[PDB]
Amino acid sequence: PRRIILSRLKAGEVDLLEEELGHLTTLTDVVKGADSLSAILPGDIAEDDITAVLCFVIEADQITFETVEV
Amino acid sequence: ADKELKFLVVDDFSTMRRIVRNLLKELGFNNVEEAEDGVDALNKLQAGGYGFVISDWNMPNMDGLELLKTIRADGAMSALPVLMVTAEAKKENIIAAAQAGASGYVVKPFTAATLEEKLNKIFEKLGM
Ligand SMILES: [Mn+2]
Repeated sequence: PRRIILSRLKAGEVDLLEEELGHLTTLTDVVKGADSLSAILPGDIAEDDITAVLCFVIEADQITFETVEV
Repeated sequence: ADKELKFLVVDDFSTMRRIVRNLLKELGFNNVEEAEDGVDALNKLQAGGYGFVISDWNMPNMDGLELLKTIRADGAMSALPVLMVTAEAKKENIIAAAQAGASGYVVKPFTAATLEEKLNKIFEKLGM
């Protein structure tokens, strides 16, 4: 599985990106920091696509993916 | 945001273009020109002077996605903000629009507020 970590988000920018992610795939382990967001994503949309759409708001440097074992 | 930014609102449904023209006027943008499809839009853009393009998705002759691609591939126009208007918030559309180089997307019908949010963010990412 994969995990997405968004950093340096503005106020409310976290919620916005959650719903944004809710259109491409389904998030599991949703953590909402005051300026961060992290969630687990299944093997759906390729990382580039997620990044392409998220860049409608944030910069690529704010997105990071990470693996996770079962 | 220069309130004299020359917008080009592309849509094959006149009424949708009228609505958009109003929403913009409400937000203070009065320089709005219309086009009925990608081909019309491209012909009008040739004259230059525009600074933003709001474009609908499906249109005869040349659809929004193609208009985006063509704009992105053209020298003088490549750096022109294009806001894609889709009718459904389906991922395939949303992803294709991002891959193509759209400055954003908004699902219709949308309010003046929604429009204004989308516009503010696009202006933000370009410091304009
Ligand atoms: Mn249409």
